[PDB]
Amino acid sequence: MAVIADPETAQGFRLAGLEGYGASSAEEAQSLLETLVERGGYALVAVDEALLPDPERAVERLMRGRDLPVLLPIAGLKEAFQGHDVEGYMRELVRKTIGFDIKL
Amino acid sequence: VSPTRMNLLQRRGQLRLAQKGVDLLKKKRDALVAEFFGLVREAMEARKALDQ
Amino acid sequence: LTVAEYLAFEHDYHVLVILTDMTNYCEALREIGAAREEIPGRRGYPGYMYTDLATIYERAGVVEGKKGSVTQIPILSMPDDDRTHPIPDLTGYITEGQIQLSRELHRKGIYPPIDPLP
Repeated sequence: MAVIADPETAQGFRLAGLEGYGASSAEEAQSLLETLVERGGYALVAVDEALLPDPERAVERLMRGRDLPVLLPIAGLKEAFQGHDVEGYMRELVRKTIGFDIKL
Repeated sequence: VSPTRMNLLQRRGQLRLAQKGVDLLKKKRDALVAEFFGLVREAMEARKALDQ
Repeated sequence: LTVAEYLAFEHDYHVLVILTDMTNYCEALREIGAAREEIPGRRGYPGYMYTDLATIYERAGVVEGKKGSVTQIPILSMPDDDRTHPIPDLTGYITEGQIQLSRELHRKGIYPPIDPLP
């Protein structure tokens, strides 16, 4: 398994055992993600929310041929310390899944 | 289909089967939504646990 | 069929008989049937049409002690590709089988378009 995030937490994940990579822009993160995808092996990739809000949009055609790989968005270093409310993610996901967007 | 009484009865049977299938599929969809509305809550809880 | 039977059973020939369209024969029969106010069948055809067709089809076959034979290959057109029309129904109730052509196989370029299931 691997992760693309800020360089400080990337080496922490490498200490934890994940092939972490440091990045600060969307283009390099997407290019390295699609570099990791093409080869068979680990199917789990974690990306910070500051690099790729929609991980499926980058490999949308490779995902159409195989839905097996798992891509998980995650909070960054600065995002974690400032914090947020996770209800917006649910509010977006319900629109993504059933379209009616409404969830009280 | 040639017009006969037997064909008319067969077509009406097909219509009844289609209506029953629709009524069953609606119940299946309701059960799926009932499971979905709890799975989304579990995902919401896990998401905020992962934050801490 | 008189000529065919004579040739088969008097000079030992092997005869093959082809009838182009029995639908026209049924229409010509229906004209006289409707002119004489006979009781109709299922679609205006006369009620004795089964007997009239039986006197035509049943003249083929082989005869014990003779070497001749008569074989019949009638050709008829189902009007709306319909197998339940009176003419194909009364024909299939008399003859010893049928070969049914398929339009779906014809539209795909397949020749001959013989449908094996019916």
